[PDB]
Amino acid sequence: TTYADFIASGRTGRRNAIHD
Amino acid sequence: VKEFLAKAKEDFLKKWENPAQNTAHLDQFERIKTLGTGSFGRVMLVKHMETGNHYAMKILDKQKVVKLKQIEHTLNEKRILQAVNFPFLVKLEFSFKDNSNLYMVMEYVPGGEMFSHLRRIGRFSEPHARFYAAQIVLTFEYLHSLDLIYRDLKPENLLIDQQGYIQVTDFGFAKRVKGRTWTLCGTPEYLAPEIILSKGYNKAVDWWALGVLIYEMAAGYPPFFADQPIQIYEKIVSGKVRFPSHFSSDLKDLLRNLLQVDLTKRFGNLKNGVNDIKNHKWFATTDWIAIYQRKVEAPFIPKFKGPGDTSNFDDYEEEEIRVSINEKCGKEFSEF
Ligand SMILES: N[C@H](COc1cncc(-c2ccc3cnccc3c2)c1)CC1C=Nc2ccccc21
Repeated sequence: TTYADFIASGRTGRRNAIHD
Repeated sequence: VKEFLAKAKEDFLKKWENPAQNTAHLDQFERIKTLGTGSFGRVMLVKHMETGNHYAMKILDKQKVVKLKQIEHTLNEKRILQAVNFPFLVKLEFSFKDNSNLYMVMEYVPGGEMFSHLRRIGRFSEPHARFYAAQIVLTFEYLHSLDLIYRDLKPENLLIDQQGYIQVTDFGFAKRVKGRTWTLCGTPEYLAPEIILSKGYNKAVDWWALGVLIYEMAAGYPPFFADQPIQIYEKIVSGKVRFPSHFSSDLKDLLRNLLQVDLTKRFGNLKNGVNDIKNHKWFATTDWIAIYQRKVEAPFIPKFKGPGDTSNFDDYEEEEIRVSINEKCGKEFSEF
């Protein structure tokens, strides 16, 4: 399930902003 | 609405043109604990000794701000923050600087981040998400009305106050601009196609962000995710989105129009502006006026264990606050 794929991904924690 | 905005514009303008400066001092605050950290700064719960109040003090390291070339962005944040005023924006109470750092003291929101509550709960029902999304809708109408683009909408930047309402934080990328801008800024999952393609963009990227937020709140995961940014950018531009089976037909309709790669059709960027959003089926039950006044029942109340309680925030390693004997970046931050 997508839920499973998400939870198993490395992007479930606080996501940092980008710019450079 | 036009009435309220008109006067809101007049107040912002006076402050914008004459920003307040050095309204406090570091030694008037008691350092309690770190509530969060960023590339060039940190935010701590503080206690104002003269008033006995708690605040969230954002400490920025001038040298790091310069190394990361965020000088103008940091000036944008404080100048804008000291001038705006809306019920869903956290208030900047005081601002000052010393030899080593810049400081922005905001009102403390004990409730914690939507991120934390969202991840723990999984996903919010549709009325729950509609209640928060509505608040973002009025906040963006407000900001854009003032020619401000926010550029960093995400659960990590949304707090839940004592009344269950949202409080937006982090104006590090906010900017007053009429016309196009090109700064590549934001968070991978929330970036609009225009940004990733480097094509000059406007307020419409905020509306696309809203589309990402609503989807994440209602689904439990973002519409575009992968373990590395480039993969996430590949999905965003493809103009291809998938919706959970439980998403209502109206919810999927509102998102199709929000997550529109063609910013000529994207809701919010049309001739009818924000109204194309406020008048969408999914918001028929929404009393926009009621939400602004906060007389609408909140679906969740993060009751706290007293003032100065940081129970709803995660722990972070404490960093000692040192201030060099010499001024580090005077010229660069003179207007702060
Ligand atoms: N984007 C994250 C949170 O960003 C904030 C930025 N500024 C103010 C608050 C902010 C504002 C008001 C608050 C009221 N109560 C509790 C917490 C609060 C946090 C939060 C991380 C991040 C990115 N850059 C940063 C720089 C410094 C600290 C953290 C980050």
